[PDB]
Amino acid sequence: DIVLTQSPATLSVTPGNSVSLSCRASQSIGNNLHWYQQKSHESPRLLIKYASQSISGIPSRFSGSGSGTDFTLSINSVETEDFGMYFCQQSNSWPYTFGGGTKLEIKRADAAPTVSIFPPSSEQLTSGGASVVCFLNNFYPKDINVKWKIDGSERQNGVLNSWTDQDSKDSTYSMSSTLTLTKDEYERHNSYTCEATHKTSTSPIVKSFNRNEC
Amino acid sequence: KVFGRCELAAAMKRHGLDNYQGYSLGNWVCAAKFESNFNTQATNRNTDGSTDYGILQINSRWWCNDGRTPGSENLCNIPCSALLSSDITASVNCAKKIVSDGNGMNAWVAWRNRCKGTDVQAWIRGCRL
Amino acid sequence: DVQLQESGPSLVKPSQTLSLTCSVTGDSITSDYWSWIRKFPGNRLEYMGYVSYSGSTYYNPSLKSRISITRDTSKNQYYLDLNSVTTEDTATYYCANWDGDYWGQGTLVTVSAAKTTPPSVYPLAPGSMVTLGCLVKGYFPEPVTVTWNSGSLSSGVHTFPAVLQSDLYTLSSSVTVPSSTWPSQTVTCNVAHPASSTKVDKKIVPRDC
Repeated sequence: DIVLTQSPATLSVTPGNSVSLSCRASQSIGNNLHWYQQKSHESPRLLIKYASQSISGIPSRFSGSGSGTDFTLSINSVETEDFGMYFCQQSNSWPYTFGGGTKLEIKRADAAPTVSIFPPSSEQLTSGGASVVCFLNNFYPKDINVKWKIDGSERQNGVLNSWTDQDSKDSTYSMSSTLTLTKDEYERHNSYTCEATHKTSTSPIVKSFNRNEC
Repeated sequence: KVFGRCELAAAMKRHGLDNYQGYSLGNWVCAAKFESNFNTQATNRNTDGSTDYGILQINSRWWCNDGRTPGSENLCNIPCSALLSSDITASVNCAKKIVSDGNGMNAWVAWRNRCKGTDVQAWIRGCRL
Repeated sequence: DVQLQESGPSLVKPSQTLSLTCSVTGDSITSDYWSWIRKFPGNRLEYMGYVSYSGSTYYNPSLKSRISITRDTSKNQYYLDLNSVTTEDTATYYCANWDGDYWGQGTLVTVSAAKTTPPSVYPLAPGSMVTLGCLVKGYFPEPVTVTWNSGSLSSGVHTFPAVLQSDLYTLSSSVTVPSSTWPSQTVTCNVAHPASSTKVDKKIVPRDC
C-alpha cells in the first residue's frame, strides 16, 4: 500500500503571510493526490483534487502542484479560519491512504487568560461530591500552568485538565481545571484558590473563594 | 480536435492514467483510438436514447447529464458538454470513476474487443515517456 | 443539494458487530459511489471501503474481511457492518461520496463492555462580563452535546473536550455574557446524551445564602 509522508508536522503563521505544505508518496502516484482540510473531528473538506485542479468555493489562495512522488499545497494570505489539520490522500492505488497531517497554528498577540472559579453546586453536595471548577479563557500562546491551593497548601490529587483547539473567531486557547473531592474532604477546609501562570503574567492570576460566604 | 497518438499518450500520463486501477498507459491510448479515433468531438447516438461523448465515448445513461437521456444517472456529477472539450481533464476524471467500478476497463466495449489481450505497449512506443 | 448523515449505536461490545447507516438526501443512492472513512483518536485517517454503481465493493485489506458495505435504493441509504470489533475499532466514522465533495458529520463509536451511564449536570454560578458554566459528570459513553438557551447563545461559549477518569467522562462548558443580561435574563445549558436518551436543562441561578 502507498505511504504518504507530510512535512512539517506543524506550522504557526501570521495572518496575511504564506505557507507551503509538503506530501511525498512512497512510490509514483501520477497526479492522483487530493488535499483535505479538517478542524479536529469535524468533517474533512476537499481543497484540491488531482494534485492541482480547483474546487468551486475554495479560494484561489489555495494552490496545489507536484507530480510522481513530490506534492505541495501552497496557502497564500492565510486567514484566521485556515487553522486545523491538512491531509493529503492518494487514489492511484486501492487501498486509498492519507498522510499523517500537518497542523496549522494562527500567530496572534499574546493574550492573558480570563480566570473564573466556581464552588461546587448545592446539587453536587447533596449527592456527596464536590467539584471545584476554574476556567482560563481566551489566552495566547497555548502553554499555561494552573496550581490548586487549599488553605495555602498546593494539591496534585483529584485535578483533571482540558484544553480547547485554537478558537476560529479570535485564535486564542481556553482551559478548564476541575478539582474533585468528596463532601467530607471539601467541608474540612475553608479557602479554595486557582493560580494561573502564563508568559503574559507579571504575577500569578489568583482566583479564590471561602465556603463560609455567598 | 483529433489528438496524435504520442500527444494523447503524454496528456494521459500528465493526467495520472498510467497504472490507474492497474491499467498501463498503452491500455488507455488503445481505448481512445478504437472508441473515438482520438477525436474529442466524436458522439454516437444509441438505441436507448443515450449518447456517447468525447475521446472515451462516455455514455449519458450513467456518467454525465446531457438533458435527453432516459433513466439518466450522471455518476461523474458533470454535464456531457465537458466531455467534448480539447482539454481532456473532465474525460480523464470521469474515466477514473468509471474504471474504479468492479468492471474496470470492460466499461469500454471497443477496448475489450480491440485492446484487451494485445501488445498495448506498442501504443506508447516512440513517445519517450 | 446532497446531504449525508450517519446514524446508529455509539457503543459496541468487543468481538461484536458495528452497524452504521448513511442517509442521503437531495439525490439517489444510484447517483454516486459511496464510501466509509474513519478517524482514530490521534488524527489518523483510514479509508474503509466504497460500493460502486454495479454493486462491486472495495474493502481495505487492513480490515481482514471484517467489513460489509450494502445499499437500500428504496430508503436512500447505505450501510456499514464491521464484525468482531476490538478497542482498536474505537474511532469517528464518516460516510462520504467517492469524489469526496459530500461528507457526513461523522459519528463517534466506542468499543467497550462498560455499561451506558447518563450524565449528572451541575450549574456553575458565580460567588462588564460574567462567566457562567455547566459541569457534566459521570457519563458513558461519549458524546454529549451542550448548548446555551437552546443554541441562541453561541458566541462566548467554550465546551471543553471530555476527560475519562475510571471509565466515566466529565466535561465542562463555560459561557461569557454581559453583566446586564444575567441574572436579569435567563441562561440555561441544554445537555444531550443520546446513548442514555437523556435531555436535561439546567438554569444557572444566583447562589442561595
